[PDB]
Amino acid sequence: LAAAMLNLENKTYVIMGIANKRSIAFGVAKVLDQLGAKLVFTYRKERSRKELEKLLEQLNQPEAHLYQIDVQSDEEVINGFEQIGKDVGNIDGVYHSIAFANMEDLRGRFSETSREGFLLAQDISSYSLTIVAHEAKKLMPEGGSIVATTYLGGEFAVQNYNVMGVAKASLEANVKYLALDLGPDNIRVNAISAGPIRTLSAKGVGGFNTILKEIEERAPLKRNVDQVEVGKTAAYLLSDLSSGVTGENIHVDSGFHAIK
Amino acid sequence: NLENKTYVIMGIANKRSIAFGVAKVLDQLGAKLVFTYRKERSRKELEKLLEQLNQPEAHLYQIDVQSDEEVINGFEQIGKDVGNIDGVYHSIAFANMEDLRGRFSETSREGFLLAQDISSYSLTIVAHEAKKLMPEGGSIVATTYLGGEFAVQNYNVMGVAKASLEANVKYLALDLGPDNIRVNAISAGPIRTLSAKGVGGFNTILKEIEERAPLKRNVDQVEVGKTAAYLLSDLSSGVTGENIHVDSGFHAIK
Amino acid sequence: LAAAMLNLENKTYVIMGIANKRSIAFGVAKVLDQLGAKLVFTYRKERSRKELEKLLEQLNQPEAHLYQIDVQSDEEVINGFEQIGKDVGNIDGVYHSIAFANMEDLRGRFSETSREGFLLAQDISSYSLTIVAHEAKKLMPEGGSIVATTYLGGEFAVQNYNVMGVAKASLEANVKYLALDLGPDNIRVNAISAGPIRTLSAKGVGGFNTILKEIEERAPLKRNVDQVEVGKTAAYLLSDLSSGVTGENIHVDSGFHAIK
Amino acid sequence: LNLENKTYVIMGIANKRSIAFGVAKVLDQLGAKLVFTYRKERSRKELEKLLEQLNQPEAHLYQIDVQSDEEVINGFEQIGKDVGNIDGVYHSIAFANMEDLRGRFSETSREGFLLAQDISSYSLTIVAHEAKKLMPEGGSIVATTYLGGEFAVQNYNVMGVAKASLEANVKYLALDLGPDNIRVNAISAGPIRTLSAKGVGGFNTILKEIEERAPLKRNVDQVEVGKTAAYLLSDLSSGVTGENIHVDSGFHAIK
Ligand SMILES: NC(=O)c1ccc[n+]([C@@H]2O[C@H](COP(=O)([O-])OP(=O)(O)OC[C@H]3O[C@@H](n4cnc5c(N)ncnc54)[C@H](OP(=O)(O)O)[C@@H]3O)[C@@H](O)[C@H]2O)c1
Ligand SMILES: NC(=O)c1ccc[n+]([C@@H]2O[C@H](COP(=O)([O-])OP(=O)(O)OC[C@H]3O[C@@H](n4cnc5c(N)ncnc54)[C@H](OP(=O)(O)O)[C@@H]3O)[C@@H](O)[C@H]2O)c1
Ligand SMILES: NC(=O)c1ccc[n+]([C@@H]2O[C@H](COP(=O)([O-])OP(=O)(O)OC[C@H]3O[C@@H](n4cnc5c(N)ncnc54)[C@H](OP(=O)(O)O)[C@@H]3O)[C@@H](O)[C@H]2O)c1
Ligand SMILES: NC(=O)c1ccc[n+]([C@@H]2O[C@H](COP(=O)([O-])OP(=O)(O)OC[C@H]3O[C@@H](n4cnc5c(N)ncnc54)[C@H](OP(=O)(O)O)[C@@H]3O)[C@@H](O)[C@H]2O)c1
Ligand SMILES: Oc1cc(Cl)ccc1Oc1ccc(Cl)cc1Cl
Ligand SMILES: Oc1cc(Cl)ccc1Oc1ccc(Cl)cc1Cl
Ligand SMILES: Oc1cc(Cl)ccc1Oc1ccc(Cl)cc1Cl
Ligand SMILES: Oc1cc(Cl)ccc1Oc1ccc(Cl)cc1Cl
Repeated sequence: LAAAMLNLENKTYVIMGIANKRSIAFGVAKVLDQLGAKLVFTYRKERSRKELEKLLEQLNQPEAHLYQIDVQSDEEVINGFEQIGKDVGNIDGVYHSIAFANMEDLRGRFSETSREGFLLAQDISSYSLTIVAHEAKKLMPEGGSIVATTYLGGEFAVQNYNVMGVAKASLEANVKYLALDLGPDNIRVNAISAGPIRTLSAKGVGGFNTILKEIEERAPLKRNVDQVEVGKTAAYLLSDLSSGVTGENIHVDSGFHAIK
Repeated sequence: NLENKTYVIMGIANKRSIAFGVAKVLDQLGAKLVFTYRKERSRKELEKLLEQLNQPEAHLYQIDVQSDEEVINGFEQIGKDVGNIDGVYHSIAFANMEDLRGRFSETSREGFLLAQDISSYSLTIVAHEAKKLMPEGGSIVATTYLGGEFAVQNYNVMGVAKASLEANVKYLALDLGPDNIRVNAISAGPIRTLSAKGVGGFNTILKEIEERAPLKRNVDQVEVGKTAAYLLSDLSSGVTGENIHVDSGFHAIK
Repeated sequence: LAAAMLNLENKTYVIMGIANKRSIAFGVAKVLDQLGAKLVFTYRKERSRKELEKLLEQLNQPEAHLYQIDVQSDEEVINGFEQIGKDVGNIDGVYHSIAFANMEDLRGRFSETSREGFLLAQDISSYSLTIVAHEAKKLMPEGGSIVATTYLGGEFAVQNYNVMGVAKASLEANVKYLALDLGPDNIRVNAISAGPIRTLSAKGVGGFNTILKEIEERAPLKRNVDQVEVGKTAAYLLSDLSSGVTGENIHVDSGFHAIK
Repeated sequence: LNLENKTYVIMGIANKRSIAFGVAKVLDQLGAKLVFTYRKERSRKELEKLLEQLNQPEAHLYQIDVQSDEEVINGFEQIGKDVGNIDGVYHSIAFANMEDLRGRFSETSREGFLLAQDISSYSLTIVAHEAKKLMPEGGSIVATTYLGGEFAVQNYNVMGVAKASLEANVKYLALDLGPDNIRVNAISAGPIRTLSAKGVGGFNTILKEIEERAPLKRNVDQVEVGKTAAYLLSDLSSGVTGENIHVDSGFHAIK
């Protein structure tokens, strides 16, 4: 009004990991756009470029700056972020919403996990944050905010989660280490731990429907969450409201983290 | 982010009170505020301190959280005077000087229980009474410290009272989440306040944050009030039982 | 058969909180008794004095030394421990297995808890470690080890547990503060976080039967724990085998803590 | 109690001051038969001399580089064939490139990150798989971690992320393998002067901090870790699994 203490209006954020309209990264987009932020979107699959194009109705007026980045490729993220920088100039944060593991590994007994599948999960689900934070920083000379999305399975052993649990525990340590390293550069680093939400990747998690229902009967709030509730915490964490907050993990999960 | 909401802020002593940073932040965001204080002789710092933008009173009620009557009658009166409410900010704690000074194993039964009473149980009754004024739901926030999670040098009995308060929060959040009332804590980094004088070696704890916290700077009262505004508002829709550390990232290191 | 790594065998341990033979503290006594230790027992109630005398076979010779101590009274625990010292000389540790809350409270909606109810639970389940630790330390000139008994309800908001949940978060912080304080005195202080066991006190917990069957179905080891399992970890903590362990909380719970 | 008739595979001995050597000493004294594994020829030759000690052969020294599926599978089959089936594994293996640990976390190379995970974290997963084949009635697996897996500690970097991963590996393994009556647990050891420790920047300051700030006001040694390991490896820790015990003078529990 200005209740720009948010300060996020006419600042630019990069949102990585929109697949389709149920993507967590999409509820983030929706909430930042509404608050006046300029947005740059990166994707891996050509199908996700098409959904982005159709999705950007909504309020951003170019492009909304659609770049192709596979986090497995050092080259693609170095050169993707260099190009963002040349095309829109400097950046104020990044929302990271990228994970992957093989369906077979997740199914599927943990002690049987292959080396390639263990390491693939760490590659895409954890390390990607680290090169991404490194390349993005370059476009952030007076600081900024990076936010990654995690699951309670990085903190506790959860039934069908297997190798992804381990990849999230690793993501979560990566966040604190990036926070200590990038803090003197006025960069904040944080995670949202989201409750379960029906998305494209979610149907690769076994017993997914049973866990929805557990939150419903068991979480403090006796409901589950949606993408725009994550988006609203992303907005806090990306804004100046979270000024004093780094290395932290915010559960947007109806309070399930706090119970039994 | 907006006006139209009424929040009760408990625990302003003066201009450096954490609950004053909260006040300021909520006032700028357009909230109507209600203020509690402990003793009738300091009603007058307080009205004087409250310029600021609130237009009456701003609704000042005397509540010593040790009395069951005073919390009940107090909130009763608040609902009568201003109607019903959106949230509460809790920023009260106390322990005896001689307890915190003071080897922990030497603590007395009554000084132990006094810290528990004032720093912990008060969130319980206040949440019960405040709920009566929150028929669509709302948000309750309490202020805690790192010494509730970890044994910290001269914190002693308050350390145990804060871990009490932190478990207090989680349980209230379970009990009250069906009523649509969310309950969260903010673990604040060290801030120079009137009550800070009771914490031994305070210079050394601030210098430690500068040298060691990710941010390499101490936090302020308004920084707390900003995370409080997130917590109190709809911004934090799915969050309850949580403890947001507003402390330059110190909770996360070594 | 030296251990003698354990270093338990001609040593005196005060055991507080035996009601009958299914008391978690009785699991402790049978295990230290087996390991060669001298034992001192404290009771509150009369009913436990007759319970204790009969129960005290086993292979402990005198009384073995039974003191009435009600942890609500400063005098009882100062004089109690002062008597233990006159009668047996100095001591090597304390097993603390004492807690109480009004059943009306745990019943029970947490926000409705009375102030007397809440402070009662704190006094007995939490403050009691602090004077006991203080009074016993006067019999441990050379150092020593003190263990209290906790529950997952101290870390997570659990359905029928309420004010006791809050009293166990407090106890656990009490163990950490006492470790920091008493460490330079070479007194280690630690907690065991026990899973559910059918004891006389377990009556006070609504739906105990249900939290029994959940451990068995969900806990890594797919089974419940018994009192001698807690006992063995208590031997471990009381012994020199845990020589470098202080302020710690060990979960004897089949792995329940580590999941979901 | 606390005895013989048990057989433990101990992995990660380099020299007289390897943490796992402290574990070996403690177990050796408690009557166990010890099988040892090593990567470098250098370490085998340190093992042979260290074996004086009580163990009467070999003790059963096996070359196993946890980087090859093939060597951990073939090594454990051979351990099977040579000493029969087993009662537990003590795992003390970790690696990171020195450049990394120096060395600003945000600059970490992809390949340095995945190397830390491969050797420091995944190794427990396959070790557990192959070990389990020699433990038809159950047993106990212990891995060695460090507070830096829980908190961003100064020069620790890529190794802290690999221990965070390790620490989760233990919990998920515990859940998977607990029906099979196998317990899995970690010991979070305080800082101790070992071959690999001198790869950690400012170790010497991270030593003296424990002595001034830890409840106990001293650091620990390899044998204190071996006494906890002895607890975890034996039935004395019967109901305990997916747990992390800090043998660190209480450091984990303060400020
Ligand atoms: N939904 C839930 O309950 C659930 C529960 C808890 C925590 N989380 C966390 O939420 C985050 C986002 O997932 P979502 O549920 O919103 O699913 P989503 O719609 O399926 O999208 C996941 C995104 O990951 C991207 N991605 C995968 N590998 C990539 C690579 N190598 N390079 C670049 N992008 C890659 C995918 O890109 P392409 O489509 O272009 O391949 C996709 O856009 C995940 O990190 C998840 O781990 C979600
Ligand atoms: N300063 C910090 O470093 C610090 C940092 C970390 C987290 N925490 C937590 O933040 C909270 C607020 O403290 P502060 O530092 O902002 O100090 P503060 O300005 O001195 O405020 C403390 C408030 O507690 C009130 N209070 C004490 N006993 C009471 C009782 N029986 N009934 C009603 N009110 C009572 C005091 O009222 P009167 O003065 O009017 O009597 C005072 O207004 C406390 O909960 C504290 O434990 C504070
Ligand atoms: N049983 C379990 O499932 C269980 C499980 C997980 C964690 N925990 C924790 O385990 C601990 C041990 O209880 P338990 O289950 O073994 O039950 P128990 O056999 O009922 O023993 C409880 C002991 O508390 C004593 N006590 C209560 N108030 C006292 C006082 N004011 N002064 C002296 N002694 C007092 C009782 O003595 P009198 O009968 O003579 O009054 C009794 O000896 C409790 O602290 C509990 O909080 C318990
Ligand atoms: N010392 C400390 O204070 C420090 C303390 C905090 C926690 N921990 C944890 O302690 C554990 C044991 O280390 P330590 O300090 O005792 O070090 P150490 O004596 O240097 O032993 C490290 C061991 O790791 C083995 N290793 C490395 N890469 C391997 C590979 N690819 N395959 C098989 N073995 C491999 C080494 O074998 P080769 O020599 O044959 O190459 C060596 O025996 C580590 O996991 C560490 O992370 C130690
Ligand atoms: O589960 C996933 C699996 C993959 Cl391969 C990729 C993304 C995923 O996202 C999630 C979906 C549902 C829940 Cl409960 C947790 C997470 Cl991390
Ligand atoms: O310390 C206090 C002591 C009392 Cl008797 C009352 C309030 C207090 O408030 C604080 C001030 C500074 C820090 Cl570091 C932590 C806290 Cl809980
Ligand atoms: O629950 C209790 C309640 C009271 Cl009034 C006294 C002792 C208790 O002891 C217990 C018994 C069972 C479980 Cl599951 C947990 C605990 Cl702490
Ligand atoms: O530091 C290490 C570095 C490497 Cl590459 C391998 C093993 C190590 O072992 C340690 C030694 C000291 C401390 Cl404090 C922590 C750890 Cl994990």
